Amino acid sequence: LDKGSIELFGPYGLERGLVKLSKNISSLSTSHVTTYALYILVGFILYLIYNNLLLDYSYLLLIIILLLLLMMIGE
Amino acid sequence: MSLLYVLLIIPIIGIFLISTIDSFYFFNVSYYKKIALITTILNLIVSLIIYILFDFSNNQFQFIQENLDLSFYDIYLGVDGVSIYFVLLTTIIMPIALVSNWNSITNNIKSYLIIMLLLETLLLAVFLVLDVLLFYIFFESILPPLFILIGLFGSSNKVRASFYIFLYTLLGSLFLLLSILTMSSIVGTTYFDVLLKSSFEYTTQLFLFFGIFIAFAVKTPVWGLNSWLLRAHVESPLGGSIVLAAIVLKLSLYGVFRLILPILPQASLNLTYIVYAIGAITVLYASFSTLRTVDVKELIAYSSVAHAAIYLMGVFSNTIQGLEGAILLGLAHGFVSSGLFICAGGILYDRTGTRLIYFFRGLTQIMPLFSLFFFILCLGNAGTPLTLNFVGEFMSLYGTLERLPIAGMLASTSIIFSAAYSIYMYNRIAFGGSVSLYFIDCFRDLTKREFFILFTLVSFTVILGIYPSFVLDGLHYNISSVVYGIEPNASYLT
Amino acid sequence: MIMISILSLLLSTSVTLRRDMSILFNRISIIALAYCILHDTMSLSFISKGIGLHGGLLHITNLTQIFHIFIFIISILILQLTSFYPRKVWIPEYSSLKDIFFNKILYYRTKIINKMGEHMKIIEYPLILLFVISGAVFLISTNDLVSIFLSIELQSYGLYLLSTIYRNSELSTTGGLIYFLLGGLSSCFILLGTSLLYVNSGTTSLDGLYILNSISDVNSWYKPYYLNFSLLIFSIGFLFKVSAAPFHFWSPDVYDAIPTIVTTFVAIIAKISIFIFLLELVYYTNSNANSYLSEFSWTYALLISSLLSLIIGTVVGLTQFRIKRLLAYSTISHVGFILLALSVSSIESTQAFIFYLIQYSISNLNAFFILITIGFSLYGYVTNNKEYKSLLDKNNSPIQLISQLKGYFYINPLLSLSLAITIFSFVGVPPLVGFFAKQMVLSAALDNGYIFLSLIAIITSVIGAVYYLNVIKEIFFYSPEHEVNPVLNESDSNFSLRILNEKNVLIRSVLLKGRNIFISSPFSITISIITNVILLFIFMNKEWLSMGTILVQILFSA
Amino acid sequence: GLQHYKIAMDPALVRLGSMISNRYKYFRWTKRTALVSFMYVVVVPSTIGYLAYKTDGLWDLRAKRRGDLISER
Amino acid sequence: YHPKDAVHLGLKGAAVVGGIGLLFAAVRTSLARKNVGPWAIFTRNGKLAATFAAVGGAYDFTRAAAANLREKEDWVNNGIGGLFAGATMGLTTGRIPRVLGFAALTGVVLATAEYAGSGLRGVFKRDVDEYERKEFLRKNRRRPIEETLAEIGEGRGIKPPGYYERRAQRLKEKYGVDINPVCADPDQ
Amino acid sequence: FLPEAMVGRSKIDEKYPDSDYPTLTDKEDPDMNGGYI
Amino acid sequence: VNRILFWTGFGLAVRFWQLGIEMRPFFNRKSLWAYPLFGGVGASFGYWLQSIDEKQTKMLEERKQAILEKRARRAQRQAE
Amino acid sequence: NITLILFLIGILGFVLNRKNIILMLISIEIMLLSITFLILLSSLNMDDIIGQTYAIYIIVVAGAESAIGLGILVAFYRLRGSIAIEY
Ligand SMILES: CCCCCCCCCCCCO[C@@H]1O[C@H](CO)[C@@H](O[C@H]2O[C@H](CO)[C@@H](O)[C@H](O)[C@H]2O)[C@H](O)[C@H]1O
Ligand SMILES: CCCCCCCCCCCCO[C@@H]1O[C@H](CO)[C@@H](O[C@H]2O[C@H](CO)[C@@H](O)[C@H](O)[C@H]2O)[C@H](O)[C@H]1O
Ligand SMILES: CCCCCCCCCCCCO[C@@H]1O[C@H](CO)[C@@H](O[C@H]2O[C@H](CO)[C@@H](O)[C@H](O)[C@H]2O)[C@H](O)[C@H]1O
Ligand SMILES: CCCCCCCCCCCCO[C@@H]1O[C@H](CO)[C@@H](O[C@H]2O[C@H](CO)[C@@H](O)[C@H](O)[C@H]2O)[C@H](O)[C@H]1O
Ligand SMILES: CCCCCCCCCCCCO[C@@H]1O[C@H](CO)[C@@H](O[C@H]2O[C@H](CO)[C@@H](O)[C@H](O)[C@H]2O)[C@H](O)[C@H]1O
Ligand SMILES: CCCCCCCCCCCCO[C@@H]1O[C@H](CO)[C@@H](O[C@H]2O[C@H](CO)[C@@H](O)[C@H](O)[C@H]2O)[C@H](O)[C@H]1O
Repeated sequence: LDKGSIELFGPYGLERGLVKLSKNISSLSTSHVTTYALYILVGFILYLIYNNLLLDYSYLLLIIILLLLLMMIGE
Repeated sequence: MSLLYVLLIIPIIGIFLISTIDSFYFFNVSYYKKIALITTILNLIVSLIIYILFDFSNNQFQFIQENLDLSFYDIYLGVDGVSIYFVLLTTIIMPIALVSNWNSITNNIKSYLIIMLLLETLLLAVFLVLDVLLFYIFFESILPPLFILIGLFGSSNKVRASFYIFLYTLLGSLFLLLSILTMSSIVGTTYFDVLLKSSFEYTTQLFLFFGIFIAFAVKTPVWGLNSWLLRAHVESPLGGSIVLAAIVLKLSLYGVFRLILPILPQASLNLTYIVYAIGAITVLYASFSTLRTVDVKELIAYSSVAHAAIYLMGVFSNTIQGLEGAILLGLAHGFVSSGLFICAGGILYDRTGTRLIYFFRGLTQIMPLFSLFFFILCLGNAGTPLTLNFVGEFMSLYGTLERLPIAGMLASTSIIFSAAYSIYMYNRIAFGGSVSLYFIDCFRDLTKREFFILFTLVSFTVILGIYPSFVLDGLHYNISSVVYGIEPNASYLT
Repeated sequence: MIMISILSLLLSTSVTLRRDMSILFNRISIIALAYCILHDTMSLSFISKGIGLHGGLLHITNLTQIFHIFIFIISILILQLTSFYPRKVWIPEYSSLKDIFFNKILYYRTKIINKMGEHMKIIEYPLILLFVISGAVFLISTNDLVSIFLSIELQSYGLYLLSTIYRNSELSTTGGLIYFLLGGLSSCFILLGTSLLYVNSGTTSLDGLYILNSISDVNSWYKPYYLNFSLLIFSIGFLFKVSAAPFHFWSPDVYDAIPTIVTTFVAIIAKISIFIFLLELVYYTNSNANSYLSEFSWTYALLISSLLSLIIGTVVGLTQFRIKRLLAYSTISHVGFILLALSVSSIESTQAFIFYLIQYSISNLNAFFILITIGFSLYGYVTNNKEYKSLLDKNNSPIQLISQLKGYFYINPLLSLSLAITIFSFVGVPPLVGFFAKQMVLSAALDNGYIFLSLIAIITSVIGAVYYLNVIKEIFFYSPEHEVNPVLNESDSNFSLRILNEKNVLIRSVLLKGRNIFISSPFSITISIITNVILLFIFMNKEWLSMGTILVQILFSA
Repeated sequence: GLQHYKIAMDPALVRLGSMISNRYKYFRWTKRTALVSFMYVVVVPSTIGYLAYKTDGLWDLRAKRRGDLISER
Repeated sequence: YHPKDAVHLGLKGAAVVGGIGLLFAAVRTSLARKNVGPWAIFTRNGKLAATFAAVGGAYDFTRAAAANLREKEDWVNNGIGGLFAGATMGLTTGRIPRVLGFAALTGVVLATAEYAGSGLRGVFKRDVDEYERKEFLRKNRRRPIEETLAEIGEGRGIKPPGYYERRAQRLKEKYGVDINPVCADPDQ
Repeated sequence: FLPEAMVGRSKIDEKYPDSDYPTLTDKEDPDMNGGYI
Repeated sequence: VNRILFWTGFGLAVRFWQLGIEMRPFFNRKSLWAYPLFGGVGASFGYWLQSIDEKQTKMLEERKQAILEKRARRAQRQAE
Repeated sequence: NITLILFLIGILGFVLNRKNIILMLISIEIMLLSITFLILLSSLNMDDIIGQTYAIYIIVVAGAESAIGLGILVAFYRLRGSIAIEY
């Protein structure tokens, strides 16, 4: 427990997960203006969809939380 | 100016003098150390002057200065009989903390002394301020100088240890911030006198409790949550470990008499069974794993967890006896834990350079004076009569039992298991064979510095254990205003 | 006065080609900005939510002038970086009034002071900042759609030019190219939004649009759906310009590629003008009556941006090893707090919004000055580390890696504590000023029902504190990889300094080593004034916070 | 810091301590570790909490004499 | 209340959430660095869209189902749909611990979002004088004794006037024993 | 358009490599202690 | 605290930090005039903050009275 | 309706572009010609001259971005020798 599940379900688990998460997200940043432009339009469409379909706020968080998990997974 | 500001300014003046003497001279580091130690003597001198002039049965804050120049964040400094002894412990401990670590720092000596002189200011403040937002400000200003006290003067695993205490103490303290912010918005201020008048609705108090308790469970710490302490209270320098355990651990003990007992009584009452369950578990699981610890300094750190649980259960008893026993056991742990870090992290680690209990054996044969003080300290940690630790446990356990009888009975297991870890460690190091064969050469016994800081700390534990009324007389009247309840023929008089 | 300054400076720099003449044109740009502060300071003797000027195409507000002066002073502090040489030589023999005023010192100053350094040679650099400042103080005071568009372009175009002005750096020209190409797309969004406003309302005046929204907000043939749809496209462009996630990928790359002198200005000035403009737009587009109009509130994009900026800014920064990329991400996490205070429109949130913007602009400035001063400090140091050898534009960004700051406490202890006090303010640790800013934003959100976002904010504040501590651990927990230059102290190596008098007669000669070379006073004094404000705010908070309480009392008055 | 006295540092015992200090890096979620991690963290404290809930204010010994009852509820 | 067709609503989430993830796979193919073709959106990145469809359909359906089962509408259902969503999230990665971890992380958010109120849209406005509401809760210093007793209850050291006579009744009704304590004094 | 040393994912894998975190399996570590024989 | 006192000290603190950041010696005799200049600027700024404080106090006073008319006059018109 | 289609064309120039930083220059101007064109056709509908003027100032800012954009692209090419994006 002390040197185990307490640290795996806590500081050492959060350390291992977050570092992998952020390495993946920063693998998006490629200094390619062509790819950045697409990302801005993608982020534009999601804003229009969100605030025009009157989607449930919960629907957004599912997407946001589901995205974070895919960045936790590599390859 | 108020006499409570003099406690704050002296360490500030001392930091100035350490940084401006080398400009009047390549000055020696010995003269750096003398200035810092003299300037912690003066705080102790003043603090005893404050204690002579105290009024043991006054329900108004004392030594206050009338400001009448209101701003957004104003320092208000008052002393009360529930906070006076926390201040006195701080000012007695900080000179020993300096003397204990007198030859062991060896480098960055100015920075070391300036951090401790800074720490004494901030920890004095946290007991002296009359707001709960002011309380939070100083309760969390101690965090940057402790990140640097561990990473500059800490042991091998210092980097992870300094991240653990900072980040855990930052996270836990930010749930207390949300609840303080709610109280202020509802009431308009966080000045004590206006909060204690105000009574929050039950549901709000049930949600302010979730927020003040997340913080203090992170800062007790309870068993599930103590992974920062087993790192920080070990990798830290000796002087860091004395402040962290004796003083910093008590910021949440004194913070329950201000933040929970008077302003969230219905929540405290209806949720006590959750506190007691947590407290009972950390009396067991911490006691079980303090047996199997191979690091001597880590064994002392783990002992603090089991002790803190007993005082946490005392402050939630709604009884005058468990409340005073909680302050007494907070003070008792202050002197005794200090001495056992002096033995573990400051004497064996000075001579052997290791903390593994496998290398020690039969140290009585060559250090009889260390053995004598090490045994007395070990018996106070075991809660033995004639020490202040026994009184604090007796009154803490009594109130735990009168409030919820089943958890007090599981808390009283401490009596058995504190004795088992304390004697087993003592027997392994001082007794337990002959002088160990890993000691290639002989080890000198205590120096005159090591003798007199252990002697000073041990003396406080005994004389306060014989005559605890030295501390109980101030507590009785002020503690009598955090109890919640009525009796049928004594209440609502006409 | 900003316009008289640009034209006069333009005429002078137009007839000269001398590059030695740049340090003096930057000094006049500081004196020029001081007259503007004397004029806006005297324009603060009235109460009004606003006075439309110049045919209604501009407005003046108490909040408008305060921000005009704050912009001018933040500009005067960055200008010092190009108006004074980086290092100075000081001897106690030349330190009194009689000496610094009537005596003179002569020595070979070129290699000590970097007289022909790059930042000391561009002649149009003081002028380009003054055209950026002009667009910023126009955006604050715009009362019409066209005026907004023309101001945002004046500010945006000058930022691109500042980012390309180191013409001989492959990095700088790359960054200016990324900034213009992603900035131009942001401008289409701002132009699309305004066009769809006028095409549905027949008006370009903001007050007419505010009244058309005021009359609609009542609990049939012409629903005003366009206002919230137009302003959502409109805010997307302004979200990109302030680098709020999701539109944030450009800032880490542009802020790391351009020279550090330049990233002080570009990474501060555009947020101050964009965020002040948005606040007035949020106040008058509020739906007091819960109707269908508030379901499509454009302010939701700011609430989603703030939520995403809090996460992205604090999570992605964990694995950065480049300091300027680290600081770029730290700014994204700070706009997640600025954006939450803006989204909750309450009296408490606006006062907390005003405080957070000013104090963060002041503190991130100290983080940029400390970095530039540490870069200049290593002139008397050398290193053998193989990784520093391969860095690019080592002159435009001297400090690039967080590992180049290892053991700086050993080189300069108080400069290291200035960088500590500033970084702990970003974390939000009390008693530091940045605590009292996050305290107010959290209290505003909790008081008005944003409990869910507050818990997210305090969680990410723990995560963002991880990469701030990595910087602190690197400066203090280790020993430096930088050693003193051996030649500077060789015993035989000395530079002769001559003390003259008023009629140029020797008073004394002196022998000086590298131990007699220091940081210049403009940089040291500026760092110490801001580090002290962050550390001593709890004793000097009444005038700063009271100004905000009065300012929001008028915006919400009646 | 200070130089300590000479210790026959044991290669065996040093690596045993170096094993313990680094132990947590190798903890895995197996069927065995979940069982212990579930009993100690959930079952035992939940069991204690339940008894603490059901016996709250159940008994008082204060001033109670013969003919009176310890039970308060 | 008015029952809701769970299957219908469940599909709506699958199309709404899955529809967005289909746009994400479109980004993946557009940024593919090889000549992967248009149909790669359904072959190489199809699993990206499927997991969105799986998570969306589980959530809205399971929540709407739990809404019908408990015959109530509250913050609780946004939890149940959340746990069954994170449960489906971890089913893809094939690791048992992630199935529980994602479900805990997923479901705790959705319950917290709802119980705290809808923050990401317009927060509910009580439409009442805030000065009166704040001032009442600041000067509401004393309460009727009966009000406090309901939340905490008489006992546990709260012995309100008359507790003994009531306790007499409570014990007599339960144990069935008349209370008659001993005088403990031989005279009078 | 930026150099690989500055934005490249590689130097993150050199500054924050995946090898920092052990992932031994049931074969090479039954005691979950680090391969300690 | 006293503003003229805090600001005078703030200027003396700014001189000490500047020499510490420069690593130049504090207290050399031929440069001690800096402490009076830094303190005098700290005195002057603070006489300016006292004038700022005085005016802000009048404004916040007026506003709290205006909010006490708006709340009052509305209640007067709701009595019908 | 022509104004919206021509806006899409500029958008779609950003959708299909992995290598042309010149087409990114071009599509920004197609997007500007949509928005100016929409403003103009609504101005004819409402008998307003301010829509005409706002078009004029959009055209003048549009040319200025071309000068700044082609100037910066020249500065980049001088040190690069290629406008290409390796991918
Ligand atoms: C007494 C209880 C104390 C609770 C303290 C607070 C708990 C904090 C909540 C989150 C803690 C992190 O929770 C932890 O998440 C990380 C990922 O980030 C997981 O870490 C790991 O997951 C799986 C194993 O399950 C691995 O294959 C994966 O490589 C790794 O990321 C841990 O399995 C999980 O336990
Ligand atoms: C909010 C910020 C964090 C709060 C905690 C603040 C901690 C502050 C630490 C003290 C200030 C710095 O402390 C500073 O350490 C450096 C170390 O190089 C010392 O500097 C000196 O160190 C040794 C001492 O023998 C000398 O040989 C060396 O030549 C010189 O550099 C300074 O004399 C001391 O003043
Ligand atoms: C409720 C859950 C708990 C709440 C939050 C708790 C968070 C605490 C987790 C902090 C993780 C440790 O943080 C990280 O630790 C590693 C060591 O392990 C440090 O790494 C450091 O120590 C190693 C030791 O070999 C050395 O290489 C070097 O001194 C340095 O890299 C990092 O400087 C620090 O960033
Ligand atoms: C480190 C931070 C130190 C503090 C920095 C900020 C201090 C300066 C804050 C000044 C602004 C608030 O203080 C006050 O505001 C109001 C409204 O804007 C203005 O007040 C002004 O308008 C009124 C109304 O007609 C005039 O009668 C009055 O003579 C004039 O001063 C001034 O600006 C200032 O008197
Ligand atoms: C040190 C802490 C001490 C306090 C905590 C423990 C207190 C324990 C008190 C137990 C006695 C309380 O009061 C006691 O209730 C129990 C309830 O079963 C009764 O016990 C009796 O109950 C039934 C009738 O219902 C009898 O047939 C049976 O023979 C017996 O078990 C006693 O007649 C009564 O005297
Ligand atoms: C809820 C919020 C709180 C939880 C947030 C957790 C975030 C933790 C972020 C950790 C950042 C990196 O922290 C640390 O970085 C150092 C960089 O050398 C590395 O530390 C490493 O050092 C040496 C090499 O020097 C390694 O052999 C060793 O395995 C490890 O300690 C690891 O990568 C990581 O332990």
